[PDB]
Amino acid sequence: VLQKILIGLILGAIVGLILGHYGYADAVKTYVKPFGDLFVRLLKMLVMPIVFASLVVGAASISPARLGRVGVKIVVYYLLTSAFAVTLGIIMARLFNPGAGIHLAVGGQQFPPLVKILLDIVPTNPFGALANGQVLPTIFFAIILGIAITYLMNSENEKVRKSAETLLDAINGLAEAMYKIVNGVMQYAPIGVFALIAYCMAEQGVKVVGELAKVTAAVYVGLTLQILLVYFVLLKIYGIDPISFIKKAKDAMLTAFVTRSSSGTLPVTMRVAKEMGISEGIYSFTLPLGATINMDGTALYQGVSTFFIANALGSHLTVGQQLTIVLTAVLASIGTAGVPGAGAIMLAMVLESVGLPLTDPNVAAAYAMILGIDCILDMGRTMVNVTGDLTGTAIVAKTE
Amino acid sequence: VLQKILIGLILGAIVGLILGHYGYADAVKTYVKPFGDLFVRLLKMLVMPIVFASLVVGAASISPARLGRVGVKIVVYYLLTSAFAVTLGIIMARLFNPGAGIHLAVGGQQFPPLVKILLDIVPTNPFGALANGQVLPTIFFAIILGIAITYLMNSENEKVRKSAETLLDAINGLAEAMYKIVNGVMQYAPIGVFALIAYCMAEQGVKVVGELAKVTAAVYVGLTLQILLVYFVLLKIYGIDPISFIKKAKDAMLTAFVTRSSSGTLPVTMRVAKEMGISEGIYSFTLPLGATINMDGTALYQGVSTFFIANALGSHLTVGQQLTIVLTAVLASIGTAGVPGAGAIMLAMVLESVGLPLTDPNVAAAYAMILGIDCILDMGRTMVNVTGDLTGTAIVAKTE
Amino acid sequence: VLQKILIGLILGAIVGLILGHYGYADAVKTYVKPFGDLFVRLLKMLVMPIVFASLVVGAASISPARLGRVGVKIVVYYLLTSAFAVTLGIIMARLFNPGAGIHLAVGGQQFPPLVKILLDIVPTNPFGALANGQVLPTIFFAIILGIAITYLMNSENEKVRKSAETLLDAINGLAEAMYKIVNGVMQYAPIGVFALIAYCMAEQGVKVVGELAKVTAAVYVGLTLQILLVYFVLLKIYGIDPISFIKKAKDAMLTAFVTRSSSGTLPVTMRVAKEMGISEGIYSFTLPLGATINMDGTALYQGVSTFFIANALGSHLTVGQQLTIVLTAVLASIGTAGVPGAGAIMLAMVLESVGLPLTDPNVAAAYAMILGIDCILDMGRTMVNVTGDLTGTAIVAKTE
Ligand SMILES: N[C@@H](CC(=O)O)C(=O)O
Ligand SMILES: N[C@@H](CC(=O)O)C(=O)O
Ligand SMILES: N[C@@H](CC(=O)O)C(=O)O
Ligand code: NA
Ligand code: NA
Ligand code: NA
Ligand code: NA
Ligand code: NA
Ligand code: NA
Repeated sequence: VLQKILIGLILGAIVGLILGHYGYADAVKTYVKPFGDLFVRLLKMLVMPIVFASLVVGAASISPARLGRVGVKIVVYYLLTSAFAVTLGIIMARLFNPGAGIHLAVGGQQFPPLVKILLDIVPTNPFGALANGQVLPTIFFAIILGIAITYLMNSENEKVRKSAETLLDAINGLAEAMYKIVNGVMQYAPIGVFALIAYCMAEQGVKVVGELAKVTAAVYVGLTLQILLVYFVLLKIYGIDPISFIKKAKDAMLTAFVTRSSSGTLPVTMRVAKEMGISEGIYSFTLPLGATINMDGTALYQGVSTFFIANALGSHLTVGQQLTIVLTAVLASIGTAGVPGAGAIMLAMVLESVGLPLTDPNVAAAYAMILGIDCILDMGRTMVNVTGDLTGTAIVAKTE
Repeated sequence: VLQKILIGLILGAIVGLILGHYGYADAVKTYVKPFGDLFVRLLKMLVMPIVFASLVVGAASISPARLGRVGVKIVVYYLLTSAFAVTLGIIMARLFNPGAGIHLAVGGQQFPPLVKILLDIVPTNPFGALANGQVLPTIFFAIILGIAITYLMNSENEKVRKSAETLLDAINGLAEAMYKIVNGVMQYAPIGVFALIAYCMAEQGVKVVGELAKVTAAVYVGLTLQILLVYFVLLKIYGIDPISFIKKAKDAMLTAFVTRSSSGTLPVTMRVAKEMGISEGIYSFTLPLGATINMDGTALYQGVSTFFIANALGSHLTVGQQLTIVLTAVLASIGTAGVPGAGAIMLAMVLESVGLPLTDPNVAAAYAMILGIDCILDMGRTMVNVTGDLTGTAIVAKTE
Repeated sequence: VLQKILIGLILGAIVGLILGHYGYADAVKTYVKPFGDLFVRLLKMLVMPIVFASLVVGAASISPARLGRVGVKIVVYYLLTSAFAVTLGIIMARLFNPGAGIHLAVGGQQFPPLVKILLDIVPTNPFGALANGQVLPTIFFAIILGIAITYLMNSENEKVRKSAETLLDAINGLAEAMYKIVNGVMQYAPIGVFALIAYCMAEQGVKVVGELAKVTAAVYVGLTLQILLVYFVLLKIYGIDPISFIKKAKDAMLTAFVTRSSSGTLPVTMRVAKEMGISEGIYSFTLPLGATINMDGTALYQGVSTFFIANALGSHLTVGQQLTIVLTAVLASIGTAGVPGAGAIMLAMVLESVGLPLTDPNVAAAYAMILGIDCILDMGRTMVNVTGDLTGTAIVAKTE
């Protein structure tokens, strides 16, 4: 009966698109949107406990072989599927030509060392990192905690074996409880989906016209091809049924699509991975990493929009400019956060790499138009972002 | 032997009232007051762990019937006992006439959407909400966690039943430990009560004179009538012996009276509810909620002081304005936090409701005079605030 | 094979001292130093969980006798060994005369009630204190929690005994797991030691010359005499073989020396105390306390530098001023935090005690010179600070 999410999604996208066409976006923002916001509030509630607990228990696996190999593989999957998404976005923005009318405007006025990021992946107080919603530091600590718990259960002493067993059970009992709540809040998901889709359709409905229609088309048709030409093809190569994969991932896909936060849909994403029969050692490490590392819809978006500005500015991006886009957009997609709208902010990075700084007021003009339709683009962008998460999660799972 | 709190309270209110009448409030603030502050520090120490643990364990009950019915009942009790307390304060401030001398002054210069409060009751990181002292968000998460733990203990699998039992046991052992510390710090309570009663008596002793004596009298007599005509009567109606109820609640009453923080006296309040034989499913959820939601002494205070200001300005508050006072003071008593002094700040809200803004310097004169005696009033105010918590807690407990 | 820390330390101090003598301190700060920083990041990661868990489990001991006696003894040991370290620094700074050349400079421009510290040792939300890295408040709460758990295990009811045993096991399983991680990160310690020692050798290598060489010499020779004439002698008096004690504490000593943070080396310090056969009731409470309370190398440093400044200004510190130096530097060493550089900051306190404020630009000249060589001093300073922790920890352990 949970397929009523589509019922809540489809006709919900209509009632908002109607009211917004009569100056009722304020009525949606005052009555309808709070319900969909509450849905996101409930989803964010479960992220930190379900990620920490499942990954401590998920570290009940061969630490050198399993964790090391699933890591060094999924990072190569993530890097390859993101480098292919930005090239596909380039190809889309090359077949298409979103920037046609050179529209100048005035008053745009837009706008972290690597060692300072890597050294912060290792926390200095996991109680704070858990209390501050830092997923990568708590992934690191929970990996080390579960491995230490496993080493405790293999000693000759029974007291330390009994204590480690008592700790790991309570942590698993927490994880199981968090998954049951995921099912509970996913039962309310059709209402929250209906509300969040009435908004962003009553607000950013009529805006998408002209050259904005081309860039939205170029992204979405490239996003579907990313699902088909990459995920579907690579799933069949490793012998994973694509139709059944999508039939299960409908929940996490649409939840990411409507919420636009890959970190907010991670509880649903983790539960779907449990539903398809994936080892906890796999999805509890692969998915929270890919939530902030694997952004395929972002790199495609970023590769399309980076042509739209230059195409609307007359700038001719040579093959070298396209390759620097491919490289820089991958790096920007890694840094892009699992929160709604972040990809538009880090899109500046690839714009700077091609000698198109946001300082130029003419560049800031087109940038303001993209942020005016980001809500639409971000929905499908996050969906493919999480779809690639579950794809490589299942691929590396069935690789072991 | 713990009744020496009264011994520490009574003669402690004298030694401060004596020393304060000879310019020794600095000696109390430098030597005596730190002991009562440490008492509050120990009480605040236990609030977050004892509330989270006891309510997770308290969620080992029929979730639809028990929790739903105890909720929809205690919220109506809270709304009715607060709406009666503000009317009783109005009746007191009408029998009395605190504002007689129109005293003008110079240099007063005094001085959250509902959806932003309701949507904030649902946390987004329970690790942080526990680390930030947010009782309403941790109440919500602990309800859902215990229900999920109960649903885990009813599955056919033994592993998830063992893990859920392991988790719920450690949480209960934490709650039990917190209650034992409550008894330990309650043994030191007579000293902290003696110290906190030397202060506010050495500081705010002779201050209460004239119109200040009238408004303080009208408040306390309404608070006693609220205790007698409401709590005692409704206790007897539901077959609860009032005298034995007071014999149980003596600890939480004097602690709330002395501490003035309903959230700081909540550990003592929770222990008293256990001692009088209440199930955790009832009191462990009702009390922390009512600590911040149910404030009857606040609504009575606010209903009395809002008359004193208008009476000291000559403005005639019509019967319609008196009804808006009843409504707004209830809302302000709901929003008032369980920390000392919040009710005087939330009095501004009902003052705005009657067209008496704090911007007007004549309004700021009487407002600053009320804040100059708030300490004394706040003591009895918090006492009735927690008394109404324990009253309805026992009523709805014996209703099941 | 872990003795390769010395291999990483010794020749590591050379490769930095070489590269730093050719303008390659930036190459060390950009490539070498991040490795030693990561080592400190991993060490800080374990401090809060291993201290809370081990001390809750360590509270499984006779609370009045054991904890009370180990406390009232180790606080007297700490006060005596710190009062002797500052006198030894005075004797060193009197045998030596670091301040010889009165060097005036321009542009120095340098630069908490006791009740507010004591009352802050008692937390008001242990979830926050754990999430904020506050070791003294979590020490207090963990003492009270473990004692309450012990009182729970001695009741006639079996349910509360089972829950308390379930809680204490999971906490012990956490402590054991943290100790296993301490061994894991201590295996990486030789690399982090090699990186942190190449730094402050490439940075502060040639700097120590002249009066800087004299004050640094006076500090270290007093630190060694503090180790020999105090620790070694008092160990032998209480029947502890000094050579075997060093063979155990070699890890914590070199880690403290290299990290300069007594709180960052506390996990290694706690593990060494376990390896040398100390009950958790003693060391797990004594060590985290002494980490921030017992700093003998700090008081010696402060006693030496306070002479160097006055000697570089010509002011004659009388015997009475020398006694106030002893007292205030002990207080400054008590208040000094377990983070690198705090002792130089707390040196201002004893400088104010002798009428030598940092406001005087001539005082700020010598002060800036001491802060220009504080890094090396701090290395040996922290080493003796933690050495005195483990010394008295073992003494009071074998006293029970
Ligand atoms: N919505 C994306 C971020 C973005 O595309 O800006 C995510 O949460 O992963
Ligand atoms: N002292 C009250 C608040 C107030 O009266 O301002 C309470 O904590 O409930
Ligand atoms: N490094 C010392 C502080 C100092 O000497 O400044 C410590 O952490 O204990
Ligand atoms: Na993602
Ligand atoms: Na990303
Ligand atoms: Na309130
Ligand atoms: Na209350
Ligand atoms: Na100190
Ligand atoms: Na120390």
